[PDB]
Amino acid sequence: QFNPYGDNGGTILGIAGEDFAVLAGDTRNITDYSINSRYEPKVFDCGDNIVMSANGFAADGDALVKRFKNSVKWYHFDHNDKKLSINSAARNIQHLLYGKRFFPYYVHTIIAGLDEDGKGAVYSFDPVGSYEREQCRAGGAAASLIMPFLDNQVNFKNQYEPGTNGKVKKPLKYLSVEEVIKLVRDSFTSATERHIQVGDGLEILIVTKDGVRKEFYELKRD
Amino acid sequence: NNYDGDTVTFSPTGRLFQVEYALEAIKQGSVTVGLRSNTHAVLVALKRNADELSSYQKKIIKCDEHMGLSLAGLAPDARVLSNYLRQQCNYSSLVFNRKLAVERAGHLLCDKAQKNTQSYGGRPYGVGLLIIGYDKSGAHLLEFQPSGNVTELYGTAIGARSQGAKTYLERTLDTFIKIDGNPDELIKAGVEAISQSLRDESLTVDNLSIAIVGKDTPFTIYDGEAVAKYI
Amino acid sequence: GSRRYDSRTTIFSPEGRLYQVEYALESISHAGTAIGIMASDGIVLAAERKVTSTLLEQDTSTEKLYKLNDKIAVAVAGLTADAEILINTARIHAQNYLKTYNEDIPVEILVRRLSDIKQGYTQHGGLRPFGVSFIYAGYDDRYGYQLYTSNPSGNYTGWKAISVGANTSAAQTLLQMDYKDDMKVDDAIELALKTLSKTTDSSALTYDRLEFATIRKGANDGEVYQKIFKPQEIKDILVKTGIT
Amino acid sequence: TTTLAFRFQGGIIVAVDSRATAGNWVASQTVKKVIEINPFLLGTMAGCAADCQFWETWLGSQCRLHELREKERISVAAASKILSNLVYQYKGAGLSMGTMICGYTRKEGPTIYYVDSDGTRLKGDIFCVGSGQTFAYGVLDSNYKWDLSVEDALYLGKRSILAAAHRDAYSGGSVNLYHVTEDGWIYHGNHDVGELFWKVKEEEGSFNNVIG
Amino acid sequence: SDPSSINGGIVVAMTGKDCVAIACDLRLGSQSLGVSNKFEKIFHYGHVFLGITGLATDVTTLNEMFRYKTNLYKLKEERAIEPETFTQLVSSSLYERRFGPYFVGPVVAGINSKSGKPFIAGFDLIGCIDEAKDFIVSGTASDQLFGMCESLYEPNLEPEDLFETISQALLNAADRDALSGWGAVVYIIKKDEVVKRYLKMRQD
Amino acid sequence: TQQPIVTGTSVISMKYDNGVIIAADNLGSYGSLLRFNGVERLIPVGDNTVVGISGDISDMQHIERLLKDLVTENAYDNPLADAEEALEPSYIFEYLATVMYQRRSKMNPLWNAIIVAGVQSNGDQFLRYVNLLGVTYSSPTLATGFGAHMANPLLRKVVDRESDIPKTTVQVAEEAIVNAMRVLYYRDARSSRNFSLAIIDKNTGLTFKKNLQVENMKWDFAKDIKGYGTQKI
Amino acid sequence: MDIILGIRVQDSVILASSKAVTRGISVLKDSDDKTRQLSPHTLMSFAGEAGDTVQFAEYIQANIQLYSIREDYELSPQAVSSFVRQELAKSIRSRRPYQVNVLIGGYDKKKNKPELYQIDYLGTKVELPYGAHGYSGFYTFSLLDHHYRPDMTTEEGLDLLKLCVQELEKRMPMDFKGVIVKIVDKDGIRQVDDF
Amino acid sequence: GYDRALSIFSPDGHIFQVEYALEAVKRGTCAVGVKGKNCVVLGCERRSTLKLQDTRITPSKVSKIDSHVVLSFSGLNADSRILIEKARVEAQSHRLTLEDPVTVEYLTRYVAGVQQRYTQSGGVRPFGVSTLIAGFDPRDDEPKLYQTEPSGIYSSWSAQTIGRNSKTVREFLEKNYDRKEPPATVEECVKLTVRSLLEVVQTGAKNIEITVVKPDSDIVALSSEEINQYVTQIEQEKQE
Amino acid sequence: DRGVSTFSPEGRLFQVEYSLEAIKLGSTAIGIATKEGVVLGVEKRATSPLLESDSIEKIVEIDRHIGCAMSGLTADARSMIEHARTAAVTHNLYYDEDINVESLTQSVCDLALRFGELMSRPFGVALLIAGHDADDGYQLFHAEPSGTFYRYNAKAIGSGSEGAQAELLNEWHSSLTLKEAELLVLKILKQVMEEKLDENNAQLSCITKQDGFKIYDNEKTAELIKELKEKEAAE
Ligand SMILES: [Mg+2]
Ligand SMILES: [Mg+2]
Ligand SMILES: [Mg+2]
Repeated sequence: QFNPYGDNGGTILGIAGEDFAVLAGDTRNITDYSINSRYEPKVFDCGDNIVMSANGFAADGDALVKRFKNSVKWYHFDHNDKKLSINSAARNIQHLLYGKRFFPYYVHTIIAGLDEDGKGAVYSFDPVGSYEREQCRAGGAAASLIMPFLDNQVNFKNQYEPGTNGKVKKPLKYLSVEEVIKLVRDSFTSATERHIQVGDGLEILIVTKDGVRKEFYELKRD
Repeated sequence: NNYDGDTVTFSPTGRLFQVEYALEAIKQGSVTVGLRSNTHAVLVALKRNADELSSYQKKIIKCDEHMGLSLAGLAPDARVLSNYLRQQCNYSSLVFNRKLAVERAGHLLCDKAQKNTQSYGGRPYGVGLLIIGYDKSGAHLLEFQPSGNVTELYGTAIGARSQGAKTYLERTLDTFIKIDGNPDELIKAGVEAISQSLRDESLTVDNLSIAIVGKDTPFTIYDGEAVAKYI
Repeated sequence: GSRRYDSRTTIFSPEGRLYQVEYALESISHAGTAIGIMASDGIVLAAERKVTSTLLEQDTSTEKLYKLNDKIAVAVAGLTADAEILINTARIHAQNYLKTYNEDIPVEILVRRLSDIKQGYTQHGGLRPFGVSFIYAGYDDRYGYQLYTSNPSGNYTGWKAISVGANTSAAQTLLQMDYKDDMKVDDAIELALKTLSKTTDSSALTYDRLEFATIRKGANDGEVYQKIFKPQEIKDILVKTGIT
Repeated sequence: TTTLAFRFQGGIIVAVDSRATAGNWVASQTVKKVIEINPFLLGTMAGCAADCQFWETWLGSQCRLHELREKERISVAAASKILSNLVYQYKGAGLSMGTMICGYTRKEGPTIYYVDSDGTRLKGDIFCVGSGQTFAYGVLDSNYKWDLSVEDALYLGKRSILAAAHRDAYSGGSVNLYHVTEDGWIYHGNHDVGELFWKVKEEEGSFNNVIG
Repeated sequence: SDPSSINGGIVVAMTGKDCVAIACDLRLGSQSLGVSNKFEKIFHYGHVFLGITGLATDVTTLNEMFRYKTNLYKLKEERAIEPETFTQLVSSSLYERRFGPYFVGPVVAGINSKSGKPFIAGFDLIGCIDEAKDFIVSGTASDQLFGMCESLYEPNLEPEDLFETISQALLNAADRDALSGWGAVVYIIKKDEVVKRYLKMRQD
Repeated sequence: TQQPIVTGTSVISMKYDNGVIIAADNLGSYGSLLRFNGVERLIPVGDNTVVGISGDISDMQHIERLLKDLVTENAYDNPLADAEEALEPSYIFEYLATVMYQRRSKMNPLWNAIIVAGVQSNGDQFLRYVNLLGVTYSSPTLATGFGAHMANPLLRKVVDRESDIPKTTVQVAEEAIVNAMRVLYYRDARSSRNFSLAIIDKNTGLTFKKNLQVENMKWDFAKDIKGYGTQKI
Repeated sequence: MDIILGIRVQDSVILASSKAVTRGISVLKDSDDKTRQLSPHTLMSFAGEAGDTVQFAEYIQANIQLYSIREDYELSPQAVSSFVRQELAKSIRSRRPYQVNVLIGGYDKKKNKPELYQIDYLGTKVELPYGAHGYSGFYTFSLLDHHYRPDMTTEEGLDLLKLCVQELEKRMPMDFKGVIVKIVDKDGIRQVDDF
Repeated sequence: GYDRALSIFSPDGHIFQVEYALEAVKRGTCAVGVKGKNCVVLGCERRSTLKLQDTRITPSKVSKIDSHVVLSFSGLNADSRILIEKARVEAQSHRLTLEDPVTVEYLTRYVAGVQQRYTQSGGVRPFGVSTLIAGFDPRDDEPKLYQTEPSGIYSSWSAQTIGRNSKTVREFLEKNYDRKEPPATVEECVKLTVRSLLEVVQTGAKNIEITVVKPDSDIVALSSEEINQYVTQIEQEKQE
Repeated sequence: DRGVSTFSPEGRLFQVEYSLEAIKLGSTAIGIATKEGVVLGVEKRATSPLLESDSIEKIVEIDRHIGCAMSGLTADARSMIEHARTAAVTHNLYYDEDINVESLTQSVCDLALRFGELMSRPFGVALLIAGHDADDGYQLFHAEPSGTFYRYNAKAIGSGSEGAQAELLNEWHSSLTLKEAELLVLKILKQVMEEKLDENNAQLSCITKQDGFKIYDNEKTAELIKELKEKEAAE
């Protein structure tokens, strides 16, 4: 019997800063125990200061990104080159996903950018279109390895102030882009050690008011 | 006369009057100019207002990053045809990862307009279009008539009093074709061309509409104070 | 194209009349006269066949009176072929209702249905209307004995006595003169035949030029019987009423 | 998941947990399970999150069109039925929804309709839906009165979700409270269950089984 | 689960000398549960009789369908339908649902009004006609009826003798079927008189 | 939904400094039966592209006809059909990838794994993969089926990353490809000795080699192997 | 839904229907009215699959109300029951059938007779002196077979109905949370608010 | 399908098919609507050119759309049935989905919408019908009276008349109807309605129909004798 | 006869030009755009005193940030309004935002030329669409049955339009307050109306960023009429 779905592995991570946002993802593409590509970009600049990644089944992921990029193009045509806000893009993607509610895009989608107040924004989707604005979200193969670490090191969960013994929480101080990138790199380095589908390379897209910037880092190739 | 009741009827001399009447709507429309060099292609359009309280009707429509047109005649028909061009440009990019050639875009517009001239119930399009673009064979300028006739040109003009601008471009042919790597001078030539079609009125800041596409220039439209530089 | 040849059958005149309906009514005015008379103990349907021949097989012939079901019958004035199209549709409607509710269709519901079909041809479709006027004679347990008429417009009305076809003006005046509310079927039979005898364009009214029917509760006890008269039976009732 | 809604003297209380799971894996602790259909109407999320989000947002659009056309606030009865009739069209296709459509109008008063993906539409005073519904019902049933104050009713809804969040493995994270009045709903904050549990334990004396 | 044995019931028809007989039980059930003891399975359209066994909703539906069709037949033909003609109508109507059939076992019985010849016929759920000279059986106790009819039946029985034969065939067949019984009716049909008799039987 | 009947095995390919190489054997298997021995599975499109196809052969022949029709269609009303507006490898790939994904979305796939190898107008190497699911990816080396498991490891030893491409000559690349085809012949039960090889170079254009054979095979060591453990004779 | 009972006495029809609505694990409601008034002298109770029950009942109600307005006339209970049967008989061969069983209790004003019709989701119609759907009949019919008389008063019918409900409450495993009882007679439909 | 544009603009900006539909309304028997303080009365003319009519079964001029709303009309009788059927179906559809009966304005808006649709749809002619729609909104005691016409425009009226000689009876209503003090009782409202028809009708015998609609679905049609008593009292006051 | 989609020898669509004549017979509607808001006003023009004038609905809400006034065959406007409302709500559903006033207007105007032998004829009504969005601020558009829409600082449509437009030519400036615009609409409506202007035969409305679209009460308008009378008597 024909199975229309597949699993191309991969792991992605989106973090929203105070005035920036990052969307990172490994560059490895796989089927079963084989490597298809050590560098196959998974995070895309979709225009209007929006970055996107649809992780899971790569054919559905490419189709969804392609359709959304197209939606941005037609938004400009239809609405006098108006900039598509991150919240408007999120609602639009819900409809793209839910349109195939009974034959879903087998992907976990994350987008990142800035909201209309210039603050960092990340949105997370399930395969059928349910979405939420989030501060921190890992997706894909090693999401279960990364998110607990992020709860601890970004939101300071289970961390209290020394001497108080659990009475006073560690205060949630804002992180810089350099600080966030360290956590992203350490997240993927750790994931690469313990997850076989994670490795080869790490590509990070950083979004600020100045635009979209890229950073690339090598990961272990075993 | 007896043969102008619909588009499905030839006259005894082999004319299609409904198509000719559709052509007449273009002549009533406001003047717009098109011209190109080897690096850039320019559209200049005189926008028309209803009165002093009203806005000036937009004349130029973007079809893709590398293509767009200006209109003269029925504006809703231009919207239908430009929408079709947007879709065809888009189909080419999505399916073939290929920017639609300007010449092929002209062929598609011809065929779409033709179907409305041979069938009962329909009507011809009542608008003329000047399509500019930059593709793999350089800069291009097309003139579309709702008869279906599409023509590739160095320069042209359509609308009321377009004959003055067309004669000017016919004189200046050898000069403006050589304006390579200088967008401002090519626009100047277009603004000077469209000036040969003005009577009583002159080019003001909300009157003038300019578009340009070229080698390292996406199709962009200039309106308002962005064209004061050229007035 | 095709527009050139379109008569536009469903348009108003400047006076707000439907051309085709009016012209169809003009056609019906030349059809043989049909009369319906409602009495307390039944209904009479009488109708004149149009200028016949001696070689016409009368006993197997039917052009005026039709059975829709066991309780409802119609008299036709106009194009017979048009009438049979509508009659068959009415017969099906009656059976659809009987299947759905397990009860015989009330007379008015059948009449309204046919009248709505006629109406449709005057408002949409661009087709000519049916050149038919019906007299409906029927019985149900709600209103008892009922007479209706419908015409090409799809308008229908209820009557105690009514005529359609030729010389309706003269016929209606004669009916209006001699009709009374406490009248019985046997009296109504006589009135119908007398009215036709006076309004006819023929020299004399004979059995071979008539179709006749009665709907009576003269069916043994609590039920209704339809009687489509035979040629000999029409001849007898003509002698009985003293017309021949 | 644990969601509840109950009618009382001061309107409606809506209380939900915040946890979303995929098997044993806790996908989120910050899920919004109350859908703000419009300023006057609320809907709860249970079943498929997308089905609830999508169709209750769509419902808001239908309610907006209604009041534009009819120049009058839509009734909770009519709003709930638009949703139930819609999901009934899809019956058999695989939608999964368990929601409470909550509102407060002039003609109806405070009204709650349980709407469900197999076509069910029930009007009622107290509803509880989700994997932790039984735990919440226990606290609700034993403490509910029509003449509760807004303050006590808000606490009751908060305490009932806490009861579920403690015992039900698939409920937790935080508690979201809403109070629905005739002039619209009022949000009463997000309450971390971790902090709330200890606070309630101390102040109330409950959960003596748990060491703190 | 099997649609033809949810409700239960039986019909049997026989020929005699210048007569025919058709009989049925009165039971309707929901498997083990007895629901009605007045569910007659024999209908008539003029002088043509139709018995129908099987799924009760289809029995009712088909009766309404053949009433519909025979009523229109009469209006157009200006005469009542005959047994032979009606048999073809039943077969046609059943086969038109070949891939979504009515779960029934019809039986036709009657005397041709012109020839005076007795006529019976049976069908399967999709229209195959069984035109037997002797007898036709249908229902959840059809095996039992075949056994009774095959031994009790003899040709050219007079009306009052045929009544006893068909009554005893039905009764004893029904008493060996859990889903049949709860009363019985027998029609004795002659060219211009029809008698209908309700039988006394055990109510278990 | 179907099942493949007549099938073709591995297609292998890699990039080198001035272009790309692609290869595939000439067998059409019918299950375990090596039915058809003269099947060309490398199909050139113009002078800049070669499409290598594995999987169902009936679907391959259909795709072959689509590509043939694509060339015809591109030439229509196109004065620059043999110049600036000629078909690019990227155009051909995107078209196929669109078709493959559309077909899988109708639950009626073209049961294939395809590699499009070519050189673009600007001289850039093109090498990308697409299969029956519409899944696409690019890499310095690409291979389908068994080739993915056995050829890629060998080819990746020559070009392990992007920076190795300019250092790799056509002689070294072809040598690596030919060795890989020998290894597949040793180890793939649905392979044949006969194969085709195509080179698309930005300078020398398209070189299409037919009727190649696997040679320099090692078998002599088999004579010493006796029994399955204890046998001495 | 669960238990729906019906009994036709001398001058009225009495319908009893359970109040419980259970969604798997929990009893969500204990005051549910499983009935719709189709016309002033015709009542229909229903039980079956969730959603389909109310959808079907309200659809029938709308149709009968439409007929009543169009003709300015109330259809007989027999006519209504035939309409309902056809809808269910149509439904059983649909893409997704209505899984709904109904009892139709009506007072015929023409004949001055109460009438009770039992129709299951297949479109199986029977007129009965008393009826039920599901397992309700298994517990109650032996009592009804014993005590029922055609000349019973409404009060005697209610007493026999109480005995039936008591037997159900004793031997049925499910808690159906009591029954709502409604009476249909010449004066229309009314609910017995203490049962 | 037949797609011909029958309703089109003329050089002077008129749609003649819609205007000719109004001429059909002008020919129709007179209908009048008057709303009191706590009721609405619909009066209708019956032309006495047709006697030997069976009044039991003949289609009545006032039709119930629901238990709380009624519709009367002037123009083509057959056309009106199609509008009445649609309105009745929509009334039940509204109850089914909104769980509340239609408001009089909603029902009017629907019927008017159907009429408009038939003025710019291909292959159809406009309805030769104007309607008066009257009743009370659910749980409301404010009287409602609306009018529609072939073009599809509709509006609310304190009192209105349509059909033949409606110019005359509107003249009467405009001078006799006071807005500050509408007919305070059923009697006064019926009297004013019968008076308005007597300006046009001929004999006050079987030529006048009267239907009274009160709040909470209280609708009743007056009989010949009841109306005859109004006719008698009006002329006896007039002899002065 | 002749096609519904036929061109005249001058290059104009007969049916579109004829529908424009129907609009000239319509009651007057006026719009004035300011930096504080856009005002919309209409002549009700009741055909009889027994007609309850508050049931005349010629000013209509499309969304909270967009209003609309009509002139001509007003029955034709209902499907246009329905479409506009649906388009406004649908865009909010798809994009979680307000739709641009121009985009809404363009969507309405797309219906206009969808006639032939689709609907059988053009619309016989013109619309003044007024609204606010964050990108282009307060806007007023004139939507015609030709499918063309012009943006206006001020515009009058209907029977008294050319006299009103000449008046708007003289009176409008870029510094008008909302109050000044309200009085100006009332002044010009009073000038072109047959009957004497009051709160029952004329209606005002406005759209502001803060409060959105609002139809004015008859009591509120009556005060503005009294304020108008006094300031005209002031010189
Ligand atoms: Mg490894
Ligand atoms: Mg037995
Ligand atoms: Mg037993």
